[PDB]
Amino acid sequence: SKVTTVVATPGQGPDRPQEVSYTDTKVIGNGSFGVVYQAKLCDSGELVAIKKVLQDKRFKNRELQIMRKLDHCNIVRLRYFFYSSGEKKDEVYLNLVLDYVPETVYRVARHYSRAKQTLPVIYVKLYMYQLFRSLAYIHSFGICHRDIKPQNLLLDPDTAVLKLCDFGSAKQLVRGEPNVSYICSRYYRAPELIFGATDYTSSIDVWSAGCVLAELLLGQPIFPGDSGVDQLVEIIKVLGTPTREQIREMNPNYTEFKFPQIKAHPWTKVFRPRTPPEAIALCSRLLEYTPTARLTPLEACAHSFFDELRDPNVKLPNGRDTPALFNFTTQELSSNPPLATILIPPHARI
Amino acid sequence: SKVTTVVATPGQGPDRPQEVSYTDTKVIGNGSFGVVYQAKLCDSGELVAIKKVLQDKRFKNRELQIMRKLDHCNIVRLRYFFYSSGEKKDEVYLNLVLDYVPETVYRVARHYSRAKQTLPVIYVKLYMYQLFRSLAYIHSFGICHRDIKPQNLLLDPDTAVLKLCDFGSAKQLVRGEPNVSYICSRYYRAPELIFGATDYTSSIDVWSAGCVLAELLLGQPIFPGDSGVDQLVEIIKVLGTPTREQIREMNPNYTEFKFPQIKAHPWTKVFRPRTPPEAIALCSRLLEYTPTARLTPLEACAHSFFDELRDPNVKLPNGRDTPALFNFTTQELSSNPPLATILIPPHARI
Ligand SMILES: CN1CCN(S(=O)(=O)c2ccc(-c3cnc(N)c(C(=O)Nc4cccnc4)n3)cc2)CC1
Ligand SMILES: CN1CCN(S(=O)(=O)c2ccc(-c3cnc(N)c(C(=O)Nc4cccnc4)n3)cc2)CC1
Repeated sequence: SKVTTVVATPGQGPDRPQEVSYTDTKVIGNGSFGVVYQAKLCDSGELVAIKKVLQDKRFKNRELQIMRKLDHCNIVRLRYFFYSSGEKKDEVYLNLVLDYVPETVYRVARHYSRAKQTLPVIYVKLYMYQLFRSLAYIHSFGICHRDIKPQNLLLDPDTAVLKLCDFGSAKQLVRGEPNVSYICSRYYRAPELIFGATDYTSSIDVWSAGCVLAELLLGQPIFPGDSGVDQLVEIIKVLGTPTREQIREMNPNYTEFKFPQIKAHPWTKVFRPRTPPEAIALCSRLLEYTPTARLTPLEACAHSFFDELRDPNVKLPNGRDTPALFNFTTQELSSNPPLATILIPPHARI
Repeated sequence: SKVTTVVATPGQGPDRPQEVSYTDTKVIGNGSFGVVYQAKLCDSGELVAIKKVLQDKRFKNRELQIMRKLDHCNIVRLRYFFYSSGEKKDEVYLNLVLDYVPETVYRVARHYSRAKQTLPVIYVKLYMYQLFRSLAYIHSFGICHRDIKPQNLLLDPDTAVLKLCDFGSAKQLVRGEPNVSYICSRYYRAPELIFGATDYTSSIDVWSAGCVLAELLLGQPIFPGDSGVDQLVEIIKVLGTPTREQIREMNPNYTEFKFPQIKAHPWTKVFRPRTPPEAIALCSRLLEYTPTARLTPLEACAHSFFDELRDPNVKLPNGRDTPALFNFTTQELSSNPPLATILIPPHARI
């Protein structure tokens, strides 16, 4: 087809530009950010995604700087980057050449919902564990994704590999530095975000990941609503009314404003009867009002819900082996090095 | 048919309870709030809506107190109210017996977009004018609806009467008193709300009203997005980048956080070519970054876009007369009494 040849800089490593030739340029996404294309590397025959955003003349691209720092099996890799012409004349465009992962947790969960089915629990375990590994990794650099939602979780249906994507909202969170509260998509926003907190931490991603878990288990979003108000009612219905101190922890200025008094609903009454107790236990520990009381991504990987993945004889339903699960680095283990005793099972050590 | 007899207090006037009998109970809606039923009054045959919410007696219902004050032709009337049960031998429900209006702006606008059509501008004029009258009225009492959206705008398809509903988020806004920023539904939220302002005014309803106008004209929401971030990009694309003073006016603490540089897009380039210049002019004056620069509901009623409604020969497409449009009260006119010279046309009710 129509072959495009560009001189791109590799994402990581030495700044040694390379001629990158690609064909079959189709559009796979549009949004506020710009456009995401799919293309085939002429060379390898390999599929890649090209995220084309507009170059802000004032400052360096925040997403590019973040992408460049990262190398994880559960995060979409920045292969190359280059500058181009774009849609608007006399305007500069940044092109991020990324890994292409064919499906999204959103499309997959939606097939199941439409077919009146739930995603088999083994997939919920595989997908969730991989999400927490990606979060453990980025969090270790002080980076918060800030937009964890099923649409941002890519899947390879054959390998059962999950890859986090969209670093457009990602930011390095520094204690004492304030941050915008209007980030994060509806249904997945932590209560602190709803209350307009600007002092929130990376625990917002853990809340969001818990909302993904509960949705994969329920077959629909756990906390829906078209306003913060409706979302808060759904949270209160499940978690009970937040205490004076719980509210103080999220946003302090919001301690006076009153909410309806609903009793702490049992999580066992939330999900269907054949739901594993460990799935429920995980939810309750991820979906906490107090941001400091939520599990960390690395502590969630070590949870009993993921024990099946740590079994030596664990196999995918298609007969294939499970993907990489125990190749933890010192960087990803940094928040709690002693967790490796659980994380890396005896079989992975041999 | 089950006949239910209750002892209910009339919405307005003397607190003199009476026996109200109704039949043909049917659920018309479910939400965070509770349930909305449709029923028929035995003695009149009149269809009514019953909004049933759980009431904790450790406070008086805010919506009920607001409803009881209100009496406007473009607002759903509280006919009666009463207490009953539904779920538990302690659980007490407040029941609000309201006017039943058969359709919604949401459902009407959706027929047209599925049909690849726009709502004829006469209906846009009739529906919008009536919405602004309802807003002029409530605002005169210091009450802000706080949830203006097509689903909360009811229509009678035969009379072309619009009635505002859902006072569940409504609040009397007192200057200096802070308010929650998590009110108002996605697409319709004023930028100040997105920025987490707690010092916002009734001008949030005017922003929301403008979003409804632009949607009725476009055939789709003007500022979509699943996050505040995406919504803000859509606003910036249309209104241009907000100046530091414009940002200061909305929420002051967010003056430091930077946005992409988009040039002020012409409002004429936003809508289809056969859009009336007065419709676009109205939008530009409703959809202002500066809350104090937005038209007031009463000033919007007097805009050139609504002139056709003030014509003595205007008639509905079905051959019927236009509904009540000029029965303004001193209460309704209080924000600007001289506006009545435009508002009440020469031919109006003698
Ligand atoms: C060709 N088809 C298009 C329809 N889909 S989809 O909507 O399920 C889908 C959409 C995007 C991707 C994808 C693949 N690789 C990527 N690397 C990215 C990506 O980085 N996306 C992204 C999106 C928003 C902001 N930033 C980045 N997306 C995969 C499937 C199936 C495939
Ligand atoms: C059988 N159909 C049900 C589907 N619709 S609808 O969705 O278009 C519709 C929904 C609600 C009403 C309605 C009528 N009168 C009311 N008075 C209320 C009302 O007060 N609603 C409300 C909603 C949320 C919170 N508080 C109040 N709603 C009318 C049509 C048409 C008729």
